[PDB]
Amino acid sequence: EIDYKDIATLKNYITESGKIVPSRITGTRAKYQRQLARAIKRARYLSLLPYTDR
Amino acid sequence: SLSTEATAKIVSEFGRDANDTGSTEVQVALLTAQINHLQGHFAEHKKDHHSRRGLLRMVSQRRKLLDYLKRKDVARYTQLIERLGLRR
Amino acid sequence: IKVRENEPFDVALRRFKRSCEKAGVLAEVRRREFYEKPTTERKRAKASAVK
Amino acid sequence: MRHYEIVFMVHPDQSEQVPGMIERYTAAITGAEGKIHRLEDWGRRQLAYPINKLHKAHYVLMNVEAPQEVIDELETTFRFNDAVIRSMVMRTKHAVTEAS
Amino acid sequence: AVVKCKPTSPGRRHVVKVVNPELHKGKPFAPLLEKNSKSGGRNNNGRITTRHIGGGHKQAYRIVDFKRNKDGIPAVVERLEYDPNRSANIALVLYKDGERRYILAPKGLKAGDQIQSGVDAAIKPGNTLPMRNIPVGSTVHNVEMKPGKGGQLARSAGTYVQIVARDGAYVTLRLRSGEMRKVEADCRATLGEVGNAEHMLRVLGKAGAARWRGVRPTVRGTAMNPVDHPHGGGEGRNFGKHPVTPWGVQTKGKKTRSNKRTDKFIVRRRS
RNA sequence: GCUUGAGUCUCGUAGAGGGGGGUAGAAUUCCAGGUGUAGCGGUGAAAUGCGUAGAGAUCUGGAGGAAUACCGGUGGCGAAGGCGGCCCCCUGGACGAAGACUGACGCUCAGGUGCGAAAGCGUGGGGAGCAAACAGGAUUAGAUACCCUGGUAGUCCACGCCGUAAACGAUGUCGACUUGGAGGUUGUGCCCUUGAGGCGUGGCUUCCGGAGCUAACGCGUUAAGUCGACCGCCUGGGGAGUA
RNA sequence: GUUUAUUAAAAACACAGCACUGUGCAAACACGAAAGUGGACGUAUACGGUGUGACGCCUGCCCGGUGCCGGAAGGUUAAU
Ligand SMILES: [Mg+2]
Ligand SMILES: [Mg+2]
Ligand SMILES: [Mg+2]
Ligand SMILES: [Mg+2]
Ligand SMILES: [Mg+2]
Ligand SMILES: [Mg+2]
Ligand SMILES: [Mg+2]
Ligand SMILES: [Mg+2]
Ligand SMILES: [Mg+2]
Ligand SMILES: [Mg+2]
Ligand SMILES: [Mg+2]
Ligand SMILES: [Mg+2]
Ligand SMILES: [Mg+2]
Ligand SMILES: [Mg+2]
Ligand SMILES: [Mg+2]
Ligand SMILES: [Mg+2]
Ligand SMILES: [Mg+2]
Ligand SMILES: [Mg+2]
Ligand SMILES: [Mg+2]
Ligand SMILES: [Mg+2]
Ligand SMILES: [Mg+2]
Ligand SMILES: [Mg+2]
Repeated sequence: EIDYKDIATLKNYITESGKIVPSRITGTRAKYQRQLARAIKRARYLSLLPYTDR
Repeated sequence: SLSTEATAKIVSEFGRDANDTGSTEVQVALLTAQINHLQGHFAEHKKDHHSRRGLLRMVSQRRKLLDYLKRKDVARYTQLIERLGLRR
Repeated sequence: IKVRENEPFDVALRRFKRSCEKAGVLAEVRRREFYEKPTTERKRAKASAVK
Repeated sequence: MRHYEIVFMVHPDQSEQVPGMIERYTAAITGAEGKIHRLEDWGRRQLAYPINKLHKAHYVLMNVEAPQEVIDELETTFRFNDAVIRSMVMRTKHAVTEAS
Repeated sequence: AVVKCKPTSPGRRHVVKVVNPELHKGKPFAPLLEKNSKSGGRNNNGRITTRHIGGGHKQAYRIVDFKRNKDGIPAVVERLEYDPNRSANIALVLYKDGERRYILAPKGLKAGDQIQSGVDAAIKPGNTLPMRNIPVGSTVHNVEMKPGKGGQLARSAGTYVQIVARDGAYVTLRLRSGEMRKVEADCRATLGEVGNAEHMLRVLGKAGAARWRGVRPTVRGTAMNPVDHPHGGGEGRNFGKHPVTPWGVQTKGKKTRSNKRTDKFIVRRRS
């Protein structure tokens, strides 16, 4: 569901600078936000998403 | 915690019949098994006070029940403390 | 961070940098000594926001 | 039983040596009681950031089910192999397929 | 294990002993012993050189293997025993072909574990292989200055050397002194750090403890007469001069490295 | 004797709960090299300080220490202190569904035992930034201060000691009863189930407020309201938490 | 514990401990015109020199002088 390989959708919760979008803006739930951020960090470590566009 | 298989084994060993989980004897057996299992975990590390707190919780309960039993059936009590090897 | 403006840019007017946070992160980070401060910077204005 | 999900990367140059790694690791996993539910490789693909100025590392994903001992020796195999770069081990995941 | 002696009598109050219950009580392996022939600090002319040496215990000698040239023949450690010729303990190793030798003892050697030497070998501590096939950033026991010569560096208790760079035909090493040195990549070195790291924690205590280790008293120069030391002289504890060695060379400074042949490999000096 | 207090068993859930090990990105500092040249830096304004023995700025390579930028919240966990990168091993507690089992096994607790921020002490390591003491430059009538330039202990690690904080919700623990409204977080049941929906039932948590209480401020189902069990503490200010 | 054999046994020397400093191994250093030897069949948890002298609490300010360490600027400067 929230696996770290699902790049083709996990782009929407990342800004142009690699920033994570808060739930206040996204509209997502709290538990889902937590697991989504954790999966984003995991994919970022495994080199699927960039830490920064720099 | 303890494994389901070990818990069922101890329950069937110490309780009278099936589903006899509330008996003081099975309570004592489960607490003793957990304490013995955690002995090695606390031999290693020995810096985990948060878990040692739960260990002390277990120890206090066993003692409280062992007393209830000794106040009911000294017989049962003695046999139990002999089986599990305690109450020095 | 980067500007990719269309071929007509006039005198190179910065329209996308201005819409972006510009100095959002810059101003957020240029401050110092974030140890004893945050415990007391907390909402309570949100509370005053009421009819 | 506690299943594991192994993901690892390889040097882009050693593209032809990945199948040997996969077929050798699958033997070690399945030796005692292992059983792979999801084996796949993405192969070459551009990286997000340059790991020591490298690109197009091979991504290999596996869903194994084996005890801590075999998986520990398998994990240190990565730490000591120079052809691999990164590694990750994740929980059960309930054996989902594809998800690419 | 470090143990503090109780203050029964003057001489035991400040004695700190190191206890190693996993050493061998019996006698050493006789076929690997030799004569030691204490010298007392005298050279072939009979003149005292390197003062403050004399006396001690009989101190037989053990033949320790430093070359470590046994390729493809695994060995198992039988036991650890005390060696009086060095600060580190030694391990007796038996090979599968029926030969016994002495080696230095890494930290986690214990007993009854396989040891592989030379050529390809596991990266586990204890094995020996050339640095051409050792990962960068790993601790090793005793490094050979030249290939096939024998480990010389970091051979003392609890000492180790870590590799910093391998690019080229040489390898950069950070020695315990805190200096960078280049060594040929073909030189061998065993993995880990030699054990007995509790060595400093001893305190000896009484003067006899140092006496029966072969160390004689040291007399301060200021306590002498001007005829036998640049210091000394004057009535009432006067010094009034720059410290020097008994032969007139300045101490507390005045670097004395005068080798122009080995400066090639000294990447950075001690700090 | 009994099962409603207390407890055990089965299936699940959330969480920076705790201990050990590993690894990743950004940035500061430092070292080597390349281009380059008169300033850099700092203040209210300056100076000290660094630089023509080539600084600052900029690019390449390398070393090492420390903390994990948003996510992040009228969020969560923990008895308290307190706990935020990611991954693995060991491990404690809490909550929900019914079902079964024991049968008062309970509450509180002087003495006693354990845990306990920061600073501090002992031994051995490590030491990039920050920074008591200390040095210099400023301001001032004076400035051993606020400001500026450096900078040691310390801050970090392992094992021991210290046992103190506005250690605060300035509110001891346990149990029962007493109108509501608006939120957050985490479970669960029924249904035209069309939906990011209707109707219920638990745990924790934020705000506003009724009766009541209170010297007042205010508290108000998480009481400072009505009661019960036990413990701790107070008797004008200073002297003094001192001899 | 040691000391002025034969007028001085001590508060003098040594001492365990502490600190600074040199030393990467053909180590520093010492004896030796040299070969060579000790250091050491040791390898920075090692060795040499210097000061202080168990242990407890501590060890403040000054780099102007002398010494030592570092410094592709500049001035002066031998042999050739
Ligand atoms: Mg001495
Ligand atoms: Mg005299
Ligand atoms: Mg003289
Ligand atoms: Mg005098
Ligand atoms: Mg004088
Ligand atoms: Mg339980
Ligand atoms: Mg008390
Ligand atoms: Mg502290
Ligand atoms: Mg300390
Ligand atoms: Mg320290
Ligand atoms: Mg300052
Ligand atoms: Mg108090
Ligand atoms: Mg607090
Ligand atoms: Mg508070
Ligand atoms: Mg109070
Ligand atoms: Mg109110
Ligand atoms: Mg007092
Ligand atoms: Mg005497
Ligand atoms: Mg005499
Ligand atoms: Mg010689
Ligand atoms: Mg003296
Ligand atoms: Mg004195």
